[PDB]
Amino acid sequence: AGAYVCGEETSLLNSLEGKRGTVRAKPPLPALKGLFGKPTVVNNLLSLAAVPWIIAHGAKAYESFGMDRSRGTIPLQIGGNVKRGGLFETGFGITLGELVEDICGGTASGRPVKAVQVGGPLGAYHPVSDYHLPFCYEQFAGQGGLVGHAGLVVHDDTADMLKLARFAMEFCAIESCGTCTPCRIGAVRGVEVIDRIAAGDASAMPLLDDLCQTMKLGSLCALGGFTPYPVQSAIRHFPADFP
Amino acid sequence: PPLDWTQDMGTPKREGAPVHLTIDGVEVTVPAGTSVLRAAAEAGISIPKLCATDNVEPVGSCRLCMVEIEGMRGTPTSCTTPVAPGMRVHTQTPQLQKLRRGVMELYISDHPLDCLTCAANGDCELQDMAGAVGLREVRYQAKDTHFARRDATGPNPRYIPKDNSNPYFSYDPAKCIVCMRCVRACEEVQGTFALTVMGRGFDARISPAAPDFLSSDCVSCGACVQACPTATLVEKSVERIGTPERKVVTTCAYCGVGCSFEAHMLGDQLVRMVPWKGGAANRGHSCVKGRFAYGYATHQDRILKPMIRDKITDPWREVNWTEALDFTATRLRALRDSHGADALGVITSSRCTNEETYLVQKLARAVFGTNNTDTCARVCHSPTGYGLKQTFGTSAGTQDFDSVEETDLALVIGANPTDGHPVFASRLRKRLRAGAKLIVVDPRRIDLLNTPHRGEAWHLQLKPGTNVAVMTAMAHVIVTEQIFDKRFIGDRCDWDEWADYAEFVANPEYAPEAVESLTGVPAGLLRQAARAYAAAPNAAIYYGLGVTEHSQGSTTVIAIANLAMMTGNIGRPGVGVNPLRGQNNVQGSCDMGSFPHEFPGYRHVSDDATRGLFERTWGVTLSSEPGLRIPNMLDAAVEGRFKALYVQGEDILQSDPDTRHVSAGLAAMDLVIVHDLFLNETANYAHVFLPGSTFLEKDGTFTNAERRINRVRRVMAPKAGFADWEVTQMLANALGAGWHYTHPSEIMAEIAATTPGFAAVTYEMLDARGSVQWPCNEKAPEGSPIMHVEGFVRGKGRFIRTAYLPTDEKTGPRFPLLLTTGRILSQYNVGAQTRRTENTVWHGEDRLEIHPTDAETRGIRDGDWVRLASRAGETTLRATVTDRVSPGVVYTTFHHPDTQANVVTTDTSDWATNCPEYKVTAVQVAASNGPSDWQQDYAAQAAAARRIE
Amino acid sequence: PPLDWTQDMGTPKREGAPVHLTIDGVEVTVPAGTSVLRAAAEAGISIPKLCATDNVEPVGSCRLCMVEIEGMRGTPTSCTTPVAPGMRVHTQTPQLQKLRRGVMELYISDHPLDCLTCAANGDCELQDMAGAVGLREVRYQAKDTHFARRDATGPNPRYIPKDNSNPYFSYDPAKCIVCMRCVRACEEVQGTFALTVMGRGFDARISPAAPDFLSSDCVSCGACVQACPTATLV
Amino acid sequence: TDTARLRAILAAHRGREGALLPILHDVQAAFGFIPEDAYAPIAADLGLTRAEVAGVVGFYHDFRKAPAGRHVIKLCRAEACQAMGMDAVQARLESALGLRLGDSSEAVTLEAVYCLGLCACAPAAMVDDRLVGRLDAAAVAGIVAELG
Ligand SMILES: Nc1nc2c(c(=O)[nH]1)N[C@H]1C(S)=C(S)[C@@H](COP(=O)(O)OP(=O)(O)OC[C@H]3O[C@@H](n4cnc5c(=O)[nH]c(N)nc54)[C@H](O)[C@@H]3O)O[C@H]1N2
Ligand SMILES: Nc1nc2c(c(=O)[nH]1)N[C@H]1C(S)=C(S)[C@@H](COP(=O)(O)OP(=O)(O)OC[C@H]3O[C@@H](n4cnc5c(=O)[nH]c(N)nc54)[C@H](O)[C@@H]3O)O[C@H]1N2
Ligand SMILES: NC(=O)C1=CN([C@@H]2O[C@H](COP(=O)(O)OP(=O)(O)OC[C@H]3O[C@@H](n4cnc5c(N)ncnc54)[C@H](O)[C@@H]3O)[C@@H](O)[C@H]2O)C=CC1
Ligand SMILES: Cc1cc2nc3c(=O)[nH]c(=O)nc-3n(C[C@H](O)[C@H](O)[C@H](O)COP(=O)(O)O)c2cc1C
Ligand code: SF4
Ligand code: SF4
Ligand code: SF4
Ligand code: SF4
Ligand code: SF4
Ligand code: SF4
Ligand code: SF4
Ligand code: SF4
Ligand code: FES
Ligand code: FES
Ligand code: FES
Ligand SMILES: [Mo+6]
Ligand SMILES: [S]
Repeated sequence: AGAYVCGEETSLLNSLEGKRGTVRAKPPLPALKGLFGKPTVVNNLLSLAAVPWIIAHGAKAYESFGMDRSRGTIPLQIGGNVKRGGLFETGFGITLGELVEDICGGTASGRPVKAVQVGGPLGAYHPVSDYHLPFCYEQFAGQGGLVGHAGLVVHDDTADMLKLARFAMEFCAIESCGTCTPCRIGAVRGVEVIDRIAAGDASAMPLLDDLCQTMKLGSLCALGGFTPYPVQSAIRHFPADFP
Repeated sequence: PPLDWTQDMGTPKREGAPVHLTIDGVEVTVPAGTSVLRAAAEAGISIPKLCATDNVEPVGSCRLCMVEIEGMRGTPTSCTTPVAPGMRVHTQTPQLQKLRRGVMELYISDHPLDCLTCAANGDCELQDMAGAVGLREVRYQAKDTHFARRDATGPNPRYIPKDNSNPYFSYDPAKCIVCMRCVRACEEVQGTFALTVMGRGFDARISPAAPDFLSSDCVSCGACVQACPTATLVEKSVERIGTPERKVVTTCAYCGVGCSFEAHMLGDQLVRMVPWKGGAANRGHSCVKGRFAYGYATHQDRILKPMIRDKITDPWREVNWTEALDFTATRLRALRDSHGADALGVITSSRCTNEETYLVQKLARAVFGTNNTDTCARVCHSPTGYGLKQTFGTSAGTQDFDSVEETDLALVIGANPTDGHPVFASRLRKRLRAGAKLIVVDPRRIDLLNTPHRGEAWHLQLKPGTNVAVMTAMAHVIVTEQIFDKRFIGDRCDWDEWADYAEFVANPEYAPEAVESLTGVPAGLLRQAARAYAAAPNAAIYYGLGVTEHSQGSTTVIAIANLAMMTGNIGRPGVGVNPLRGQNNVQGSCDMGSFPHEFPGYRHVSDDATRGLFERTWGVTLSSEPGLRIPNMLDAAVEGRFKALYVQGEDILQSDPDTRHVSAGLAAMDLVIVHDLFLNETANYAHVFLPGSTFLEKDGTFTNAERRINRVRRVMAPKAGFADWEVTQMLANALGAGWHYTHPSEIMAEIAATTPGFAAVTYEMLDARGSVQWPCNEKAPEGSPIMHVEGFVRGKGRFIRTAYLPTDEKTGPRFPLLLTTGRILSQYNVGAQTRRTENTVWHGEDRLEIHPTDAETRGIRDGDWVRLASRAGETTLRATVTDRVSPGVVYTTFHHPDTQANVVTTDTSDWATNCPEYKVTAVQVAASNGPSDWQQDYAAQAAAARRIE
Repeated sequence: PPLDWTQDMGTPKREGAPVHLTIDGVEVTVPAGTSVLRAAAEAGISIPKLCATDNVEPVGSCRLCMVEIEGMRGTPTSCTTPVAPGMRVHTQTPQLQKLRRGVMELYISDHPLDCLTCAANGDCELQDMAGAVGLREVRYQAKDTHFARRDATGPNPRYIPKDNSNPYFSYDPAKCIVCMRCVRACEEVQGTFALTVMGRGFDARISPAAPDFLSSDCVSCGACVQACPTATLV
Repeated sequence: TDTARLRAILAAHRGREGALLPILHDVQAAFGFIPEDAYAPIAADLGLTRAEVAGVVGFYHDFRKAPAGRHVIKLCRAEACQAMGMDAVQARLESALGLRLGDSSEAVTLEAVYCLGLCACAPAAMVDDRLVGRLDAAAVAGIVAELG
């Protein structure tokens, strides 16, 4: 019914139950007590699309593709300002350098790329300098970022990182169960803080950092725990746009 | 004593294996599921919490109970983090400090700085957790707020104005943090989902789906209030008056549940009353009446000085104590010498303590020299004390209210716990929502049936009166089939009698297929219900006035106990045969005599061994013959040979049947004293008047339905100068007895000395233990939470052959419809205590729940005036069309005197205890304008009699 | 054990003959010079007080411990009113409520609403006597204040900046009510008159005759601090 | 007649597990919004309380509290569609109709959806149940042409 947060397992199965998509705390897992108090196996589509292929063609074959930890093929979705968008299914270990400059050409506008946002809006803004960064959960999680559904958009030089960093919190604000404080308020406050920064205040950036930190450490779900990554990334990678 | 009582731990208590852990370097051992927060509480190390309360289950909203745990990543919550063995947790690091400060920063960025002129100053769980964590600066130049009336460019859309529609509490959302304790409480604790969270995110505001609380499904009970930390939801008496300082534990003067309270006091002015988290009866919950309605004690209409008339037509005369008592005792002795001691009598009040009760029955036996005493229980749950006595051995309950937590099925005959006993219905719904099942046998759809998240439910919507037939048929089903427990019968009951009972019941005449005609209930449904009851492991019966107040009440109760013994649902937590006692200290009253055939201890009066004990203890000669009962009193006084009466705390006019008759019998009485607070309907025929005292001014005890003895304390001071036991001894000494009591502790001592069960009772025990079940001798010193746990009292249960006798109040042409009288949540029985409050909102006029199809042909519409042309009288009343009741059934309420409802009610009564037939009366509802011929005269009398000089 | 230990009574203990009286309808027996406030404390009936402490002798500055006494005219103070035999005193009437509310109104009309981010939250004897009496509204649209940095037309002359010269406590006069417990303590208890009251009236501000506390004759000992209710000295 | 439809809808979702969402979907599809006149019967059938229903209705965005215009225009405001020039499109469209973002009317209703799966065909929209992509400042003319 139009609620991002319902992507979380708890909220999802809360929404199935006829209730409102408020995230549950996790003393019990859905596997133990999920839908209607019963044990339930919750999964992504891609994880259930590989099951038949796995069991049929043999697990060992599926175990062949991929890196040491990440095994099997992954689809890379490529959208936004990009010449050849769409989908690219392949084994891990490929760099976004190749995927964005070689495979998918460049940009629709012909301009260069200033940013590439892996993951959704819960994901960082990797610049060109990170073209030496192959795709895998581990290296991307360690290199200040994320790869979830392998999302991949693109922005050219005609983009304003401020606007995007703002849209991030604006999202976390408009999309929010409203259960825990650091996404209710933190977001709609960060959206004011960023405006203040746009003005030029200097009592904002550290404020912003502290906010981001408490949102990371305190928030209940990811939507208010990963939201800071876009911001901090746009700020530390693209300082020439944040006065 | 426990910590749960004084301290608000974080999360509820869990049962399980012991588990050792180290909270902040301190060893703790607690059950498994138990949280970190509760453990840390138990260990003395306090953690910052706003959204976590014991009443409810925890939710990670505030995020302020974050802690660092070895073996975990990040800063998880303690509210949600269950302990595990060998777990080592840290409670206060620099990191956590920073985060908590940040969170409070965010909170307060959207909060007004109206502390220091807010109601909840000194009692806000936000303020004290904002000083705890160490907040010193807020850096967010906020623009989007909820409290600000005026934003930039104009008004704030987010601003929601206050809501003072409710007369007892107020909702100011400007100060709402969205902890949602309010919701959680109305949905987990009470059980009526009246509150929700409208919106997604910052726009999330608490709200009842209505313009105002009043219009909503919210009744009251200030659970929502008791839990709100931040003065958003606040009691008005705290807005007007200041925030309190001290607390004093008492009990409610209502409902017989014994909901214990702690009265908050600022000097001597009662600011509010809030539950205690004690008493097995209420674990921190309440209703509207107890929580809020305590303003009758401060009404202008209360009477504070004695008054004497010397003739009912003549006006009153405000008078001191001495000459009043002189007059009284003079007339009394005169009458005692003229017509005999048997020409006197009393009427005890359940509303009063058990001490005063004991004193009154003494006054009636020791002094007057008779056995003519009585109480309200003749009309509420007398048949009970006969049936359960003939079967088990006790005229009392079987279990606590904590037992229901363990049941797997609830069979409810003749009760409406949502209105009668709210706090019990809550605990019932808590169990219903947790899977348990329900059978309801009323003819009137009760709100217990329409509880939310209900499990399975069967409803036997029968015809009133036919309550034994149904039980007999249940038993027929169980015996025809073979579902009963044979082990139980052989062990705890007799077999010779079981055979006879089975052979009796097994008859096909008592089968569901035949009774369906006269009963109105279907057959299959009944069979199903019976199978379900008989099948369940632990089932429990909770019955009330639908069984008792009939021409066959004792019979029905007996049938019920038979079922309970047959199936095996006795002598265990989770099962039993629980009658829902009504008034406070009905049980105490009946236990301390207050019956004309017994002494304190349900010991008959003809027992010489007991009469001797008491003659010795009181130093006076007593009578061996049993006294009269109220109906007997009135018939006598009509006929003569009854001239005196000392009515303590009861309205014999509005709260008794055949009002005409009772009036005519009360008039033909040379003296009828009154000992109430206000000028009741009874005082319209009185010669004397004595002020009483409220439960706030008293000191003593109250013995509730689960036999618990709650203690009552003194917070105020008697406005009339003397409580009721004081007055009683005044009167007695004035007559010539010569008692000397300075404190009711002495009286309780006397009682412990005389009657068994109370031998171990002492005020210090009540103070320490918190409460006691009255069977507390050297055996069972702690108390007896459950009766019949090891074999029955008489030794062996008894099976009795019940049959359905067609009632005499059958219906005909001129009296085609039936009638039923009942209750409401807001108002108490006659509302002397309650009409003098702000509860005339939910119910300010009595109304008639008629059926549509039974109205169309009459021409009735909602809001129209009708007349109840019955046999024993006539009355006018406002109507209300509803499919709640079945066709050919009508429901009224007697809470208001402006309407005279018991005048309709007939003299017919039970065979054993003579409890009247309230729940059945052949009537004729028709349309009318002129109010009545009786009501007019009544008002005339009341006006010409309630005038003072 | 004694009550003096856990509870801050109003006035010091006096020696003398026993004296019986009735505080709010409760019998009390106490030495002669003993006040009404201390007696009422001993009896459990609490009376609203801000400027009265046991460490020192009482002074009628707050005027919030007013009570109605039979045989007296008006609403005299309990801090200053010594008991006498057969005295019957009333502690909470409508009149007194009104007056106390008014006094707190006046106080708070010159106080910042920095509760909830002040140091002495949960431990301010002003906050808890403002909730006790039942304050719910302030009607004075104040212009002359001490806390306001920025008045109209410019800076506030009355505003005195904080003084953190001392490494152990701090003086923020913005929150000063002039109860003068600080003074009374440094002069009665300790005995080094380092503190005084500079000014006459609204302009009266606590001060040591020096730019800062450190430069003063104030050594330390936080008597001044132990007695300040309102986080001014903290 | 509304009661009949509602009853039909409720009968159609009888015995289901957690059937509040579907029922509401259908109720909306029928009328165009969830009228407060229909918070109660739902609860009565499902054994809920008016409050729970209203809360559910309030939480989710796809349940209209008030009806829309004859036409409806959802316009992505997400990352990708933003990248390939959604702002300009938005501007042109809201100048054409004269209706800003979120502001409705009896004629039309412009609102945001925050994705449609058309992340490559970046500038995307949903006009009256018809998806559109590659919305440059020209196709908007055709968008408005079929839409008065
Ligand atoms: N707020 C509030 N609380 C109260 C009270 C109050 O007035 N207001 N009253 C107090 C007292 S003194 C009382 S007695 C207690 C107990 O009071 P309850 O035990 O709750 O008795 P009632 O509510 O009158 O009705 C019980 C149910 O049985 C129905 N009934 C009628 N005829 C029959 C019949 O033939 N067979 C069956 N199976 N059912 C029938 C009645 O219509 C009703 O639905 O509550 C106490 N608590
Ligand atoms: N039509 C119909 N009639 C019924 C019933 C019904 O359901 N329908 N129910 C029957 C049953 S269940 C019962 S319990 C009766 C109850 O009906 P009542 O006997 O009327 O009991 P209460 O309403 O408590 O009022 C009794 C009086 O005592 C006074 N009182 C209260 N507290 C004190 C105190 O502390 N000290 C003193 N000295 N006085 C006090 C109250 O102010 C009040 O005037 O009604 C019976 N009559
Ligand atoms: N403070 C913050 O910033 C927080 C962020 N997050 C992050 O969000 C990301 C993904 O979100 P979620 O899917 O909500 O959590 P998750 O990734 O921890 O769980 C993964 C899936 O497996 C299941 N699962 C987890 N532990 C299991 C066990 N022991 N046995 C069986 N099944 C188990 C869960 O039900 C879930 O469906 C995670 O990386 C998590 O770290 C989540 C919580 C708070
Ligand atoms: C805000 C948010 C949105 C999410 N959206 C999705 C989603 O669209 N699809 C998905 O499979 N998991 C989503 N998740 C992750 C779920 O919590 C869960 O991990 C996933 O549904 C399980 O599938 P897997 O076992 O294949 O990972 C989301 C989590 C969060 C916090
Ligand atoms: S971070 Fe936001 S969306 Fe996630 S649980 Fe907290 S309030 Fe809900
Ligand atoms: S609710 Fe508590 S924190 Fe908020 S203004 Fe009132 S007292 Fe202060
Ligand atoms: S007072 Fe009781 S019924 Fe009313 S909203 Fe609060 S918890 Fe619910
Ligand atoms: S009304 Fe009170 S209890 Fe309910 S969310 Fe607001 S602050 Fe919490
Ligand atoms: S439930 Fe009964 S005992 Fe408890 S507060 Fe209400 S009326 Fe009093
Ligand atoms: S001194 Fe006391 S009243 Fe003044 S701001 Fe601080 S806590 Fe509040
Ligand atoms: S701390 Fe300094 S100013 Fe305060 S009482 Fe002690 S010596 Fe005096
Ligand atoms: S500094 Fe403190 S003790 Fe001294 S007058 Fe001011 S508030 Fe009172
Ligand atoms: S503190 Fe445990 S979540 Fe609120
Ligand atoms: S209260 Fe006694 S004068 Fe301050
Ligand atoms: S981002 Fe608008 S199409 Fe997915
Ligand atoms: Mo009763
Ligand atoms: S009763």
